[PDB]
Amino acid sequence: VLNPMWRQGMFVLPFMARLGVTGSWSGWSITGETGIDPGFWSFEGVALA
Amino acid sequence: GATLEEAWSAIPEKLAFYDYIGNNPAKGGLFRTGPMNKGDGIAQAWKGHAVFRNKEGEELFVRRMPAFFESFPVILTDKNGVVKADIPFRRAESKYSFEQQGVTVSFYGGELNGQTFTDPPTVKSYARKAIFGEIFEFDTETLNSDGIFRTSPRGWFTFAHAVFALLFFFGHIWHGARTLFRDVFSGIDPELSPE
Amino acid sequence: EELVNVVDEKLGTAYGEKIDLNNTNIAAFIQYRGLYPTLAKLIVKNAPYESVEDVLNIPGLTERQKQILRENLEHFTVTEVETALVEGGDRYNNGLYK
Amino acid sequence: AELTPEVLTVPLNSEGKTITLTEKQYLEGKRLFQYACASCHVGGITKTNPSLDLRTETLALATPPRDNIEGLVDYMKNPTTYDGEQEIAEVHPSLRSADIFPKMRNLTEKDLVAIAGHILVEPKILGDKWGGGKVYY
Amino acid sequence: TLTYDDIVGTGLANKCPTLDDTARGAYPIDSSQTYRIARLCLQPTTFLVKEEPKNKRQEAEFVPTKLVTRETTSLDQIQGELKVNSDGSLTFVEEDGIDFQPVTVQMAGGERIPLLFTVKNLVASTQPNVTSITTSTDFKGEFNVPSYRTANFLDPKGRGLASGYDSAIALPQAKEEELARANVKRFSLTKGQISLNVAKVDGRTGEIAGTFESEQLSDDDMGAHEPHEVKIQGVFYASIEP
Ligand SMILES: CCCCCCCCCCCCCCCCCC(=O)OC[C@H](CO[C@@H]1O[C@H](CO[C@H]2O[C@H](CO)[C@H](O)[C@H](O)[C@H]2O)[C@H](O)[C@H](O)[C@H]1O)OC(=O)CCCCCCCCCCCCCCCCC
Ligand code: CLA
Ligand code: CLA
Ligand code: HEM
Repeated sequence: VLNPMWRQGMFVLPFMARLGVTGSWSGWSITGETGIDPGFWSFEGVALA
Repeated sequence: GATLEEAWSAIPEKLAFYDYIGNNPAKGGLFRTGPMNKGDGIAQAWKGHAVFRNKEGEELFVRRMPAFFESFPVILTDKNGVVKADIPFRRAESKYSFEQQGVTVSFYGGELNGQTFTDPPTVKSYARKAIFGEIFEFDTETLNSDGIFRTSPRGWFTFAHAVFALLFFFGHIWHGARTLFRDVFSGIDPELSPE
Repeated sequence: EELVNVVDEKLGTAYGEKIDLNNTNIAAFIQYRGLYPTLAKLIVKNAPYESVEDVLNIPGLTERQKQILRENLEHFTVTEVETALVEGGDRYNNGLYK
Repeated sequence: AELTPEVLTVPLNSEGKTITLTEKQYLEGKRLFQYACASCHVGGITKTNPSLDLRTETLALATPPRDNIEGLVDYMKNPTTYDGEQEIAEVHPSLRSADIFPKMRNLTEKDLVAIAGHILVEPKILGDKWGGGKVYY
Repeated sequence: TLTYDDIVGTGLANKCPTLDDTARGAYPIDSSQTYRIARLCLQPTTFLVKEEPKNKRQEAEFVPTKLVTRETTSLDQIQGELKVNSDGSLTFVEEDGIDFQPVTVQMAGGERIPLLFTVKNLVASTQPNVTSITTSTDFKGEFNVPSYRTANFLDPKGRGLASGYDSAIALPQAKEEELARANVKRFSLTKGQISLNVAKVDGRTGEIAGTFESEQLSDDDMGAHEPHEVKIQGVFYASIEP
């Protein structure tokens, strides 16, 4: 709501969204979802990638 | 012929200060990075000598903290080494707690002077800070101290011409040996067997 | 707006001088002629007493027991039950061993 | 010389009489105390139930008095809580109950008196080290 | 019919007794019969932590959390007289039993929120004019929730409540005040409030099962942080006898 990435000085994570990676293996998303956690291909992945 | 008050208010600033473990060079730390000030803070003034009274009226003493300990339990001993007050750890089997023995503190000299504090909390506190010698008032905000001690120049300087001198004798032993054996220095001398 | 330790403070009530019927560990009961063993199990069990005497009117107390309590009444005291002191059935085993 | 006669002399009856003692009996005391088992009871505490110790005072406040070279004897013969209310014979070594604790069989009034005198005597020398554990060690 | 050596390992002893679909047959309560409960069991499944809402004032949330400590969660062996007071409603007063299982669920973020799932000092009652326990019946009542930790307990660095180092310690000439939060360890006491609806009942057995929902608080941590709210869900068995 008041602390979306762009304020926090996010530069690279903004893209992981464009393409589709909305969440982190930690049960949260950028939309603000719950219970639904992405497959390996979640932020961590994109990076561990 | 003087008020115990006129008495301590008699003692000189600088001198009480010397009686503050916080200047005793030892207390520092090898990596405790700076000037004694980002430690206890900037000494602003002497509060006053803190004599701890029993509930019975007896005078007590805070058994000081010997240079070796960073940690330490405050104990108030009767003027004769006996134990009349402490700050419990078990606290469930406490026999000498400040509260159950009604400990209390009065102040002579300093800025606190002629004042006395009774509430079990502050009385305790004042004691734990007395284990350091003469209580004081430190402005810590300005330099933003940490609350831990540092060592005095004297302290560093010693540790300096310490590791330094303890090494140099190695140079001594090394060059002395490379001074005298500048002969063998190159090789052992292809020739062998005699001896 | 000055929060403060509870045990430390209640050590400042009469709890620190005598034996607290409603809080004190069941261990401080041996320090008197024949109280520990059973009487304590009943002293400690049995609701918390508003008055130091309501001890004497405890269901089933023995004609002798009754006596004892009376006799020892000297050393018993009370203060609000202390949540922090009684919870955890600590009163039976405070964690304090020799 | 240090383990003197009267320092080896202790209270017999709740009435005052003193039995003094020997270097012989004292010894059996040690030999015994340990064989009679210090396994929970080692030093001067009580591992099965740390709340009760063997210090002189504690035995006095017991019921019936248990500081008498006598007292402890009744006990060892027949045991009782610190209430003196119910016999604890089945859970504590006792001649009343030998079939449970074997070590307690070969025990005699001679052997007892000894292990007894050992208890009332040890404090006199060791000071507090008797009741306390770990802490004083 | 199952032995410990038969059930150990299944992680079953943490899930408690079912009642097969021959239920809905109400239990004949007397009003002339004393009645008591035998091992009332609350097995849970859904732990929701009310999300510390951000400063904005629009409907605070109840997020779902992941269980951590495997199976150390359920609670049972709870017993207590089942009162049959006027207007024919039943009140169950728990006297003792295993009921304080400490669980720690992992919040939405990475938070580790620990609460003390418990239904202690419980007094649950149901609807009035009930002579029979059935899918209709239900139970609502209060709790008593101490705190994750006992009275003793030393947080690293030695501090504690009924013991413990008592202060900043590691920092000797540090600024006394502002650490109050840490030093003096206050000890909490708060109300729970469950709700029990039956779903499977046996008429003779006295057995009855159903879903439950407890709403309690979490870890006070002596003083550390303001606790987080928690709702708890799962099925519960609870045999009734006279
Ligand atoms: C690396 C290479 C190694 C090469 C090895 C070669 C081996 C050869 C070994 C030969 C020398 C070793 C034997 C020397 C023994 C000297 C005895 C001594 O110690 O003499 C004893 C006295 C000490 O006096 C002390 O004094 C103290 C306080 O007194 C003083 O202060 C008091 C107040 O507190 C009072 O005011 C009092 O009146 C006043 O006298 C206490 O009383 C102490 O108990 C007491 O010991 O020292 C003195 O006078 C003498 C002056 C000290 C000279 C020290 C020279 C170097 C060694 C010391 C370094 C220590 C610091 C090291 C820092 C880290 C690295 C170096
Ligand atoms: C690829 C382009 C790019 C973009 C658009 C950004 C954008 C951002 N980065 Mg960033 N970053 C990048 C590459 C980029 N980064 C790279 C390659 C690294 C690894 C070295 C980093 C490491 C990094 C860190 C650690 C952090 C950021 C942060 C940020 C954010 C804060 C803005 C800031 O720090 O700039 C600062 C702006 C300036 C310093 C302007 C002047 C600086 C230089 C360009 C002036 C002189 C340039 C040149 C040397 C002149 C000499 C020329 C010669 C001819 C003499 C912002 C969204 C911060 C953040 O938001 O969270 C972490 C932050 O903490 N970045
Ligand atoms: C750590 C031990 C040690 C060792 C292995 C050496 C070894 C060496 N030193 Mg040397 N040195 C030492 C300590 C040592 N030194 C100290 C502490 C000093 C004071 C500065 C010196 C000063 C010195 C000089 C000026 C020179 C050497 C030199 C040398 C080399 C030649 C041998 C020599 O000079 O005589 C060795 C000397 C001794 C063994 C001293 C004897 C011990 C004394 C005289 C005995 C009396 C002490 C007394 C009885 C004790 C009572 C205690 C009392 C205070 C309570 C050799 C490699 C020479 C060199 O290398 O140049 C090429 C040289 O010129 N040294
Ligand atoms: C063999 C030498 C022993 C002697 C002389 C001895 C003596 C005593 C005495 C005098 C007491 C009562 C203390 C008092 O109230 O003043 C006591 C209590 C007790 N002893 Fe021993 N004991 C011995 C061995 C043991 C052993 C081997 C055990 C291990 C089970 C044991 C377990 C206990 C327990 C559990 C109590 C507390 C009784 C209660 O309150 O329930 N003792 N003992």
